[PDB]
Amino acid sequence: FATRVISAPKVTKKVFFKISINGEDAGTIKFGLFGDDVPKTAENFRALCTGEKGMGKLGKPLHYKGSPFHRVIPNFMIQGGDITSGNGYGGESIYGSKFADESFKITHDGPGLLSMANSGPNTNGSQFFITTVPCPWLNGKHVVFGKVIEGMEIVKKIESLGSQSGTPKAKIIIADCGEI
Repeated sequence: FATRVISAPKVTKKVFFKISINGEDAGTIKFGLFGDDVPKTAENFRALCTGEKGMGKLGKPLHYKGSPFHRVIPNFMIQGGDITSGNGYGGESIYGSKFADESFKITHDGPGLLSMANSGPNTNGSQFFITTVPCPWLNGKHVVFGKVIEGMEIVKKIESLGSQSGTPKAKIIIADCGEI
């Protein structure tokens, strides 16, 4: 017996980041994941939040805890999730290697969307970005899989610490993370 009329992917799992900036607590971002529509991508992100898969194949934890927001661009997006080298050139999915683009059905229509960073077709790992504006030119190239449901103010604060090139002007860390 259906009862809702939703104009968006349904949120099926909720996760969070606790953010530190230059070593100080900056608040919590909460995310809703679109697990009915992109389950493999949603499940990857969820498991990296909890750390429950333990160690990956590259000698590093399959866990977002401690990873930085390494590229931060005002009026575009903020990007993080390098859990291997922790500097923006690495990352690892829970599936053992990069994984395929699951679906491009969900587009970059607005700010606050969670989407996979990549290095071309079918190269999803752990790195992600959060949009701060509509990014339609990224449609068909990046898999959207969730959205900010609380703490968009924190995303905007992070965004304000970036630069046009993306080099951050502060050290922004996922100090803790998990599933709600």
